[PDB]
Amino acid sequence: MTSILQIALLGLVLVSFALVVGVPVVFASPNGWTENKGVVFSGLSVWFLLVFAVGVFNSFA
Amino acid sequence: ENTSLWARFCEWITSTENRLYIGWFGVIMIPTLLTAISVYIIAFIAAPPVDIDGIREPVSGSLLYGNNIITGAVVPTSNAIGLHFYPIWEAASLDEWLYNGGPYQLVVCHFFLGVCCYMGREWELSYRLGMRPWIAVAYSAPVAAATAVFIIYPIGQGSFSDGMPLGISGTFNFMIVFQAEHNILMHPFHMFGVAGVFGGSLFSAMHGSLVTSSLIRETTENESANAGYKFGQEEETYNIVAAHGYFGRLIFQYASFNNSRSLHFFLAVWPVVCIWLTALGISTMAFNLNGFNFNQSVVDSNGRVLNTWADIINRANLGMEVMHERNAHNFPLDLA
Amino acid sequence: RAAEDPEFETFYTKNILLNEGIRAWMAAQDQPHEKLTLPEEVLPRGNAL
Amino acid sequence: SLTLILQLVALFAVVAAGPLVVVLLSVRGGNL
Amino acid sequence: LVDDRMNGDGTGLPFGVNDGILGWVIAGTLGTIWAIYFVSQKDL
Amino acid sequence: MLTLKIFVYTVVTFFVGLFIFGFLSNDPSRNPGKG
Amino acid sequence: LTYDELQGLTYLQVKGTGIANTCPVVEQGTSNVRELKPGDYKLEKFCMEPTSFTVKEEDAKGREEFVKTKLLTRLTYGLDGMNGSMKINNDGSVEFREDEGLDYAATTVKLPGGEYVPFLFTIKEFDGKGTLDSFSGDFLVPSYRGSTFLDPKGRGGATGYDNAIALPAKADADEIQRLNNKSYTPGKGSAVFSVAKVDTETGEIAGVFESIQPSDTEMGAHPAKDIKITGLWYGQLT
Amino acid sequence: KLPEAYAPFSPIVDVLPIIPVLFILLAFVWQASVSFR
Amino acid sequence: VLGAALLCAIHGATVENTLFEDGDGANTFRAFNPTQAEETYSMVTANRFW
Amino acid sequence: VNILGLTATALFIIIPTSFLLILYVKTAASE
Amino acid sequence: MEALVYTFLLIGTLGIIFFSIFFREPPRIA
Amino acid sequence: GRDQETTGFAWWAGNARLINLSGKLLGAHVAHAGLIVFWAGAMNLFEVSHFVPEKPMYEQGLILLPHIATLGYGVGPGGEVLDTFPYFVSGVLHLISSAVLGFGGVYHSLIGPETLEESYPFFGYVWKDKNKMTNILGYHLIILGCGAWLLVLKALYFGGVYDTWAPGGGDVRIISNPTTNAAIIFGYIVKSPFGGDGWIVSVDNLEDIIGGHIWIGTLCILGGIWHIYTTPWPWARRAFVWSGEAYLSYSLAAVSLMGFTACCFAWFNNTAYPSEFYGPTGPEASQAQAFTFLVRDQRLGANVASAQGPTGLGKYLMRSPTGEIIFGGETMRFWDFRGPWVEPLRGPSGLDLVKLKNDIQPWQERRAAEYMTHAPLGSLNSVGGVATEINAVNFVSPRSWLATSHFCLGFFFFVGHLWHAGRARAAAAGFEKGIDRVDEPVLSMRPLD
Ligand code: CLA
Ligand code: CLA
Ligand code: CLA
Ligand code: CLA
Ligand code: CLA
Ligand SMILES: CCCCCCCCCCCCCCCCCC(=O)OC[C@H](CO)OC(=O)CCCCCCCCCCCCCCCCC
Ligand SMILES: CC1=C(/C=C/C(C)=C/C=C/C(C)=C/C=C/C=C(C)/C=C/C=C(C)/C=C/C2=C(C)CCCC2(C)C)C(C)(C)CCC1
Ligand SMILES: CC1=C(/C=C/C(C)=C/C=CC(/C)=C/C=C/C=C(C)/C=C/C=C(C)/C=C/C2=C(C)CCCC2(C)C)C(C)(C)CCC1
Ligand SMILES: [Cl-]
Ligand SMILES: [Cl-]
Ligand SMILES: [Fe+2]
Ligand code: NA
Repeated sequence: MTSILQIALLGLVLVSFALVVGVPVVFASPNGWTENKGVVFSGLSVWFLLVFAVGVFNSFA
Repeated sequence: ENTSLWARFCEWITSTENRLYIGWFGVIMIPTLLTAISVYIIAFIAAPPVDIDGIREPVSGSLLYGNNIITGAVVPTSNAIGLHFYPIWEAASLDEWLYNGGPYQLVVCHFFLGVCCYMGREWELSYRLGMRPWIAVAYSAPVAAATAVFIIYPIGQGSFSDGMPLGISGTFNFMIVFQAEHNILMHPFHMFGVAGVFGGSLFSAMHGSLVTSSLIRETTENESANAGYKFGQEEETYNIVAAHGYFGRLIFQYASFNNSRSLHFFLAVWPVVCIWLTALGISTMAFNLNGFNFNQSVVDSNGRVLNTWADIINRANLGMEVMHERNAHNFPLDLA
Repeated sequence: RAAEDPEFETFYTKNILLNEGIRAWMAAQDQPHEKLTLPEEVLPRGNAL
Repeated sequence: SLTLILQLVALFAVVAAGPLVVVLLSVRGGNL
Repeated sequence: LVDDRMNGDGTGLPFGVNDGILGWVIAGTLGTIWAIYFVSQKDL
Repeated sequence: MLTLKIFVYTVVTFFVGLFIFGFLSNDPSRNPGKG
Repeated sequence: LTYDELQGLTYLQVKGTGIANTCPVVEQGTSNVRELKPGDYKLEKFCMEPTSFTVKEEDAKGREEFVKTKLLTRLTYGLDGMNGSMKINNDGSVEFREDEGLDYAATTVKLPGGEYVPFLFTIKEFDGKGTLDSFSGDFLVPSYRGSTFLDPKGRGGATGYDNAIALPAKADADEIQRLNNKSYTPGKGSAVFSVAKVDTETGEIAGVFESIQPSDTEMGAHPAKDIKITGLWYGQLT
Repeated sequence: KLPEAYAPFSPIVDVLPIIPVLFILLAFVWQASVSFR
Repeated sequence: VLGAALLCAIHGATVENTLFEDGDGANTFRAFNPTQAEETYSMVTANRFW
Repeated sequence: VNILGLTATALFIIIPTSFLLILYVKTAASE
Repeated sequence: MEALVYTFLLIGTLGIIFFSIFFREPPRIA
Repeated sequence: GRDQETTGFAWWAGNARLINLSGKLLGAHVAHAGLIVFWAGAMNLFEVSHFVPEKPMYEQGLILLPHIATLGYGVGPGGEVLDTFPYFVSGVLHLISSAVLGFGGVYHSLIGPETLEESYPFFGYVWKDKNKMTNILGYHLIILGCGAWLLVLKALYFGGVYDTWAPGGGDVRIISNPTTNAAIIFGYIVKSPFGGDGWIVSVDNLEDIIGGHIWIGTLCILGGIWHIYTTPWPWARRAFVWSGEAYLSYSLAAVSLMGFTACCFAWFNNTAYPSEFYGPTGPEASQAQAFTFLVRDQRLGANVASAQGPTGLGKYLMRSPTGEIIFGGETMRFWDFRGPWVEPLRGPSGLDLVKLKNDIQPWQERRAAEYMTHAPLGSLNSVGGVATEINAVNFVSPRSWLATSHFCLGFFFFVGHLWHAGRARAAAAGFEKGIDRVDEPVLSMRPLD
């Protein structure tokens, strides 16, 4: 159960690294924000999903 | 409409036509500074011996008690008082007010208020003259140092008896005791400060020599070169681009200040920021953060300590330390 | 005056004592050619500390 | 040490990531 | 006691006021300066 | 000795009130410039 | 202020007021004094607060007198919490013995003219013989400075140079009492204690006291001065 | 020490304090990249 | 040395707080062009102030 | 050195001040 | 006796400062 | 962004370019708050990773874990740490919150609206709309009042706060009946800052602390409502400057004041900064050394009431200038220290001799010895002891570090207030760029200066 916690937290680590390297790039890209709306929405959504998943799994681990 | 009494007083105070500007910061600066000046002069002339250490032995400090100008010093407040506010009215009489160090704490409080309002008055006159306002900021560095040595160090150490005594040999005493206790020499902030006065002197000599080396010929050999300048002229009185060329081929063509405003900004900012850093160094060492400690850093393969230059500095520090307060210690650790 | 009056100290006399402390505690390790193997009972100090 | 290696890879990954953003914005069009 | 003191060190008195005459004169001086500042208004 | 404290309190209060109401008396309008 | 409500006050209520330097004042009990029961007693918390400090001077026309001074130190003049034991007799004869406690308190005063008079106001080793209306005796007065004290030029008995090293040629002859010989000789005092307003219900006594004792002899540099201390006192029996 | 679940994440804990200093340095990097206009 | 550091700081501050306009821009360093025959700061204003 | 120092200080006050006063009065005479 | 001379020298410097402030050569502004 | 040509502001003053750009200004602020929350969380996680439980927290270089433990998290009686999990929770919550705040700041700085008034007039403001600016100020006072009442609630109903004055050596306590007396609360405010009084540093019980927090929370909420429902009066308009730089300078002066007072709190106070977490105060260490050597020289068969020092003033006990019994030596300068291991030994006359003789306690003597060996004197290499010591103790007190850094920040922020007060005044006046060169005010005045 701690193994699931570590897997989800490592996934959050990579997802946050991707958000750090991508969100300013997407935002300041010339007319790239409009066609990267789906990618940014999915990235922030999976980031929040991982955050609340790690939060729940901290109770079971 | 200018009829009312407050109007007359107010326009007199804010008047730029006075020989010395008074202003609203001046209505505080003038009385506090005359109070501190009067008490400092009377105390330097004839202050009775002041018990600095709290151990029932006073230090004389005044000329009428056999001191010359180098030795004479307004001795700090007693160690028994600590940071307690000790006005004249709090003491039983003027005489024991004097013996416990009242004149010092009075003069230091008034000097604090005087330099703070001197800074405010500098800003105020620049505002009334259409000037730019940051001469107060440049003056904040000697004010910072004055606060650091007269109030901030006593707050950090717990008594005004650790403040700088108002005198010459007393100042030297403050420096020696301070290095003994905190190792100011090996403190990076004091290194920046020393670099600040050395640089202030260096760039002062540099600026003065480059301007004097480029003054345009206007007078004869038998007249002062200063007579080539008249007050209020609009012409440039020296060859700025020629001085730039000289400086560039002397040190670095490209790393030379090609802007006079850049040169004067460096002139203003370098000693000011360095005196800020050394004033904050004194403040840091008020709260006992101290300088670099490299005592017995270097050791051999056996673990045997090799003395170093910092270790000779430390031996000098022990010499300084075992002499400050020769009779005031009852305990081995100097936590006071 | 300080010699003839055992109660008269100034910051000047304090500096003189500090200087003597510096000399005696610094000499042995600063001037090694003098081989100053001074015993610790003759080194001048204050109280406690 | 494994812990030391992870500390250095995290340090290099973070230190590279900032100028990586700036370089990617410098080569991917602009508006920087 | 061998002498008389105001013995107001410590104790945290409001504005260091040990007799109320000090508070009354602080109040009076600020009040009269505010009074002259107020009667000399509607100016400039 | 209390008398000296009363007089000094009057002095300090008077000068501090002078400072306060002097800055309250439309000081940012005493610029020499336009506006 | 009695011993009762003083202990009713906390440390924060007494700090900075000077109540702690003032001996308890008794309003209950009788000033009849003689109504204390005789016997062997063991006093605790012997307290003495001076109300005057005067010094014998030499008037230049030839008079000898005590003239009032100004206290240089703050409220550091009383002695509190001293133990002991005494014997009181039915015929009125008392002896007084004090052993422990804060039985000394350094105090500095100015004679007119701005001369400093330090002294060690002590009552230690007091053995007063007499009656209950007044009993007098002698007490030990230590020097002032310990042997480990360092003067302005170093020096001193235990720790010090014993010679003016500040000039490498003059270290003998006339300055014997400055460097060559140091004196820490303890002095002897004379005190007269009177008893008034005795409370025999709770076993406490009070009154006034008198004392003549030497001032700081320091190292032999100047002749000592003689201090006449007057004040009140307080003591609890058993 | 971190809880027993998060013990292997201590190395990436150890580098996180210096990140604001990296942020001010990154502001200077960006200004150098836009040629300090 | 102390008076020279004072002179350095006080001269720089005085020159930059008595600057003439030559502006149309909140940065003053670009109001200086070193091939000109006119002063940049008011020696009169500085003299009156000090 | 109690009276020799006094005459040394006295001459150091007088001679350069007198020289400077010569020169300044000479200048201020000629406008 | 030395203190007289020190006080003389100090208030002499103070008098020099007073005269240099309030009795200076005015700036001619021509 | 903008450049020198379009704004007149060089790169080294680039944030001034966004003085009048409300959306970008908001983005800069939100990203900055993300940095503050980020540092709080990241350093909290660093500390709990580098925390060691068999040592007290002042020996490991910790500045945030003491702050959390004063609220009553993970510590019990004696200040001993029982759980690092609440500290872990605070760290991770802050780090996630900083991710959200950093996204908000980056968004509003990069692709957010440039100016907010054309599309979002509620958040739209200009620096001269005093009504809108006082509305913003009022919203923030309600926010800060809710923060103060949040602390009040934590002390009253959510586990209480750590009380170092609790009997036994400090314990977490539910505060009941905080002081609501205005005289007691504002007597701290109008108190002198000198010795024995110390302004508001001398607050010594959580009763006063929580009562002042009730008071300040209610004033903040009331003043927030007042600022939302008012506008500054004409005297305030005639006295103040109404530029964004002026509001910045006012904030700079106030937070410089806060930094200086925070330095003095960390250095002197021991009830909001308990010594069990932060290490002893400056006075605490010296009084501790005197107290320890007093009890050792009682154990070695000697009377401490007697036995005057080398100056004859007392080796162990002496008289303060106000008459009470205090510890002898140079620590007499710290005679106004008040701590949990001296008050049970202090009577009306200061230190009581019979209580010092008989009513000693083992916890007090070990606390005093540990405070003696861990005094706030160290080097900036973290070399404990005075500057003459050996590289053998790796220790500098958190009180030293906090007071040091926050005095430095308070001073530099006072200097920034100077700079900005001057620049705001000269900008409202019109000569922030220099003299007119044709309408110079100095040439229009009389001669002789
Ligand atoms: C607390 C620090 C801080 C903050 C919040 C800001 C914020 C801002 N600055 Mg500024 N600046 C700073 C420090 C800071 N600055 C310093 C120290 C300097 C001196 C070197 C400057 C000099 C400066 C200048 C000269 C200018 C600004 C400008 C700006 C604004 C717009 C920047 C822009 O869009 O251009 C584009 C920038 C980029 C494309 C870089 C993108 C990199 C991003 C923002 C970094 C964040 C990535 C992060 C790791 C990912 C997190 C996302 C998610 C995972 C949480 C903006 C609001 C400009 C302005 O005024 O606007 C009109 C401008 O002209 N700044
Ligand atoms: C100002 C608040 C503050 C305070 C009081 C502390 C206090 C402390 N920190 Mg911390 N820290 C802070 C902020 C603060 N920190 C910030 C903002 C960061 C992010 C970078 C960190 C990151 C950090 C880490 C990673 C660690 C600490 C650690 C520590 C502890 C030991 C400090 C030490 O010995 O280092 C040395 C002292 C210095 C380096 C002082 C430097 C002097 C100044 C700041 C630089 C010189 C300025 C220069 C002269 C002027 C140039 C001007 C211009 C040109 C730029 C100590 C209790 C250590 C610890 O014990 O962990 C538990 C540790 O590992 N801190
Ligand atoms: C930090 C939050 C904050 C801020 C930034 C402001 C800002 C402002 N308030 Mg305000 N206020 C606040 C909190 C705040 N207030 C709270 C919490 C309350 C509820 C009690 C009020 C109640 C209030 C009223 C009733 C009024 C203002 C007014 C004002 C405006 C002018 C005030 C002034 O002239 O300056 C400074 C003020 C002075 C120099 C004179 C005040 C007298 C002293 C300083 C008050 C403190 C007393 C204390 C003994 C002084 C020493 C304290 C010191 C030792 C620490 C100004 C914009 C005025 C206004 O314009 O109305 C819109 C006004 O009428 N406020
Ligand atoms: C390098 C930048 C830097 C860094 C790293 C720090 C770091 C720190 N500062 Mg600091 N500061 C700085 C710059 C910095 N500062 C500057 C530039 C200034 C202006 C000069 C200040 C002025 C300042 C002050 C005045 C103070 C600090 C303080 C602190 C310390 C605690 C921070 C805190 O908790 O604040 C406060 C946190 C908030 C305001 C956010 C709100 C938090 C909420 C309201 C808490 C409520 C929780 C509640 C109690 C729990 C109940 C939950 C539920 C059950 C109800 C911390 C180590 C404090 C300190 O310890 O003094 C020494 C302090 O008082 N700083
Ligand atoms: C909340 C506080 C605050 C805020 C919002 C501002 C905001 C602003 N300031 Mg300002 N300032 C402040 C505080 C503040 N300042 C302080 C405390 C000082 C110190 C005296 C200054 C001194 C200052 C100056 C001299 C100037 C500004 C300027 C400006 C404007 C442009 C800033 C910019 O882009 O510079 C760019 C950012 C940088 C160049 C990065 C600075 C790098 C610093 C020096 C490194 C410091 C880090 C170091 C570790 C600190 C350690 C110190 C010590 C504690 C150890 C802007 C509106 C400019 C202006 O007036 O424009 C109108 C300008 O000329 N400020
Ligand atoms: C130690 C004891 C004294 C401590 C004082 C602490 C309590 C008072 C602190 C809060 C004062 C409120 C400040 C708001 C007005 C200041 C700005 C102004 O300039 O406001 C300007 C504004 C312009 O109309 O005025 C107005 O709004 C009028 C509002 C102010 C009204 C002041 C009246 C106070 C009573 C004093 C008057 C006695 C007057 C004459 C005394 C005669 C003695 C012989
Ligand atoms: C505008 C601008 C800028 C910028 C700024 C800023 C400030 C930004 C930011 C931002 C931010 C502020 C961000 C943040 C973030 C965060 C994140 C990204 C996170 C996270 C997470 C994680 C992943 C974690 C994990 C963990 C846990 C949970 C626990 C254990 C440990 C660990 C670590 C594992 C600059 C200056 C450059 C320049 C100018 C422009
Ligand atoms: C929580 C707490 C508490 C409480 C506190 C409080 C309650 C506080 C407050 C306070 C207050 C209540 C304050 C106030 C203030 C004010 C100020 C600080 C001010 C100011 C300003 C200025 C400086 C001004 C200036 C000017 C003038 C003079 C006039 C007008 C205009 C001008 C601007 C020019 C206690 C300590 C108890 C305890 C602990 C904790
Ligand atoms: Cl010394
Ligand atoms: Cl000591
Ligand atoms: Fe020049
Ligand atoms: Na000693």
